[PDB]
Amino acid sequence: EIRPTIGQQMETGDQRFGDLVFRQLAPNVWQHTSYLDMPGFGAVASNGLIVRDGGRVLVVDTAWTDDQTAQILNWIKQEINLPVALAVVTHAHQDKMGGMDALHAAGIATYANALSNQLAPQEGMVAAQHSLTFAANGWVEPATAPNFGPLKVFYPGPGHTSDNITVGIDGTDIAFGGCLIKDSKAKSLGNLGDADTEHYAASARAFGAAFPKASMIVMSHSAPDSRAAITHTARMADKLR
Ligand SMILES: CCOC(=O)[C@]1(CS)N[C@H](C(=O)O)C(C)(C)S1
Ligand SMILES: [Zn+2]
Ligand SMILES: [Zn+2]
Repeated sequence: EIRPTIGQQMETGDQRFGDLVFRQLAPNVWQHTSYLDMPGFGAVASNGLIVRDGGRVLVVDTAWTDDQTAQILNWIKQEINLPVALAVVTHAHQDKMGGMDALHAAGIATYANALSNQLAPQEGMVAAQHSLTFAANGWVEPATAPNFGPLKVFYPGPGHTSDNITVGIDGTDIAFGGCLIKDSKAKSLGNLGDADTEHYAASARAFGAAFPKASMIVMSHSAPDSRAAITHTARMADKLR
């Protein structure tokens, strides 16, 4: 069993598939979890989402590597058996974009914040094929999110990184905060090296206000939590200013 140093442990209802873990959150929504070993530190988990929308599947975030991301696609083939229409990635760090080549090799259309695509080369990432842009209130410009179906993309402002984006799943109680939101038991906001400490708290609060009725908050490095994760994150970030 994989017992990560960062991220949730394995729980009943989880399915191991290769070195990845999959957990159903709702009839048409699953969380994907992949792991990276950090020397002297142990395993670090990263979570993303898989959404069944009619006759197609939509993915939020890659795994850490191409090989792990290919296994996401294999799991989808086995357990859902519908084509993957698109993937959205939520910022230009390895846990979210490290597997872009596996998606492109498979012919899957990929989307990221334009700024994420602009930063990807510097971050050692392969840029997505398409760029999302955002209104002043943070909501995606819909022409840049073609056929996103239930994925409702929101840019909350700079926080974890300047490019971080978030995704609500329409028709469910689920919203995905990515690496911006930490669970309510977190002791810190983690590594702040790329973070905007001035704007982080407001960005976290903006995420909460954008998806006011989501009751299950999914995040990159913790198990799903209640809305308290948002407020606790924002109050930790208040201390950075
Ligand atoms: C290059 C590996 O690092 C990463 O890709 C992340 C991106 S969020 N960095 C975080 C950090 O260093 O705190 C993390 C929680 C370990 S995962
Ligand atoms: Zn990150
Ligand atoms: Zn992360």
